[PDB]
Amino acid sequence: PDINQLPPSILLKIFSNLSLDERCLSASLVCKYWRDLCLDFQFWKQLDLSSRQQVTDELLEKIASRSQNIIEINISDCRSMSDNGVCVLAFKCPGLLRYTAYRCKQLSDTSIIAVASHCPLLQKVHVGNQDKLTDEGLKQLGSKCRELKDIHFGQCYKISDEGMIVIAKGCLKLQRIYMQENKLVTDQSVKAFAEHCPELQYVGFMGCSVTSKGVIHLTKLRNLSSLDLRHITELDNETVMEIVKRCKNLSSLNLCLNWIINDRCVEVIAKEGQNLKELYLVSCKITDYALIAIGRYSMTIETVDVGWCKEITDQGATLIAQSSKSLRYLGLMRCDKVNEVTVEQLVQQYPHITFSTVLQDCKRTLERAYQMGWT
Amino acid sequence: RTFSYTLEDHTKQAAGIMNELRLSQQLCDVTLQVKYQDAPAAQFMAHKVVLASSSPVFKAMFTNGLREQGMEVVSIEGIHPKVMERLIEFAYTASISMGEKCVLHVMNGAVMYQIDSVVRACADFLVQQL
Amino acid sequence: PSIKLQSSDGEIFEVDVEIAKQSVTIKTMLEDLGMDDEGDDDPVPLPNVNAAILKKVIQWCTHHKDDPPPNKEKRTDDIPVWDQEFLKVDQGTLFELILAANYLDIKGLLDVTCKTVANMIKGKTPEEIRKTFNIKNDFTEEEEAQVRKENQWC
Repeated sequence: PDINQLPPSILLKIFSNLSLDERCLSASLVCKYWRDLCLDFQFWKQLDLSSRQQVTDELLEKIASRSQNIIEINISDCRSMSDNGVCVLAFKCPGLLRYTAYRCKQLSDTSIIAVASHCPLLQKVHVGNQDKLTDEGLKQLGSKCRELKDIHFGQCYKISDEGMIVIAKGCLKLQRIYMQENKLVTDQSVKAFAEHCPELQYVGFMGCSVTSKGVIHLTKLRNLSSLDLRHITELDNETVMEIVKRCKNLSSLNLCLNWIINDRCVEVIAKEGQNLKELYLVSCKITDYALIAIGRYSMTIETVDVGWCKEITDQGATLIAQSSKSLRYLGLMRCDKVNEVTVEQLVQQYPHITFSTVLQDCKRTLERAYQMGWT
Repeated sequence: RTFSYTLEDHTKQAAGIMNELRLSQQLCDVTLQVKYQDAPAAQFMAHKVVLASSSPVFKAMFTNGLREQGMEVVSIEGIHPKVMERLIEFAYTASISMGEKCVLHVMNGAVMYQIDSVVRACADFLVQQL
Repeated sequence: PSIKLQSSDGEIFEVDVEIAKQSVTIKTMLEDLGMDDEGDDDPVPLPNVNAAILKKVIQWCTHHKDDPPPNKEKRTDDIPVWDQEFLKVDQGTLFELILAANYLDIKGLLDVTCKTVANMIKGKTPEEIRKTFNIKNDFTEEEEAQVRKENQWC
């Protein structure tokens, strides 16, 4: 057996599957042949510069001037470099497909302007947090990167509806969109997104200033697979009923922190949800009737979570463990009216179901820790 | 002066060993980057289970539907890192302590994360400061 | 549909044409060679793959005959279970499978085997990698210091 007998193309392809740490701190120190192979810039392509103890700035411009053969750039964390490095990297990499840079709260909108201006083939853009992200820097991406597919703007409080509607007008291929705690973004953005981009599959407006009037417009998206509506302003039961009725491709529905979803709504969703696979109802003011309906009527739900639901009892879990054939994960987190000995009996006499309470998850973590025990 | 509040429940054994595990910096899957005005981007590491067992908002934020990569980074704003640290200490040890001038910030954080026990405690403390 | 291939050591394997179409090289030489009427189903010679490796590749392509191919996506640790169970072989067989997947142009098998080798590399110091792969350390203590000097930013 000899690895070096393989052609250099195969070895480069193998090294491409190694992280930057594992390649620079181990692979480059095996022998001079692997050193010369990993030193090559040709087959770098996707580069992950996440965190990196924030150790780069001028090196960003160095590697930008080095190679143009970059399709995905990950700049998560690492607050060291400024907008100039991002600008020159966008100048040097037009063939960029995926852009990722979470929690870079020092990057302004000049970076995203240069990005939109110097790489239109973008498909995935994840810019979580990062304050000073105005809509005027966002309409650049909305009008220039029409080939966009995935977009993430998590906790970017400096975004209103203008940039969102501009993004919705263009980028007809947008299959994913996620926004969290983004105020100033209301029903208008949701409506303009739902009626302009039928390619939408993943959508989420957690904590945004969205009401049922904007949520009901998602029925025009028969390709919706996952919907995230956690801690959202006043979502009546009828709206999500119509959502589950029309969007037949709905797989994951997230309704956490909605104090008005009742058990009749869960029953309607379980009945008319022929493709529903994951349902999250944390803090939803329901009762055991919701779980009983999920068990008796839905033959497709695998993951159901009723965490912090006050009125859930032992029977509500026992009946759904008996009557649900597709159930494999039960979210019984902080249901204080549930006895723990009952949950122990359930986990002992019900296989393929991972009952998740406080003590059960703590016990799983404690076993994973006792594998390397201490005291 | 200084106020404090201690609670005893069913997790008297699990919470302590989970706190020791947290102090060991071992098994962790949640990273909180707290930022507040001009305070540094404080970085805490913790388990999803302990944070979800004491606050429904943390549980809702941890049910994102896909946790393949294990470690998740959750940036938190509007709260001072010391307040968040005291909240995590209560979540892990069922006991919290604060200065007589930091009761309001602790109560704000607890109301933001719906921790009823320390909310009532801080309410009683703010009433007793009159 | 039926195609009869011959290995480099002299064994003949008759398989489905749609299964052999997973190999871009095989299907390309088939379209160029036997597009018109077949000459009594002449054997197709593969001089760079022996018998056992060809049999393993045929098994892998038979299990993976319904996979839908959509080229440049993110890297993960998917590697389906059956692929792992099939790749539970020695190093020689794995390297020969790599050589065949590069020769027969089987992108799925190439990806899975390269990911297996990269997982074998992952989480190991150079001293451990050299022992697990039989590679002599041609680095002097000077160059071994210079290389890690130039990569201090990790």
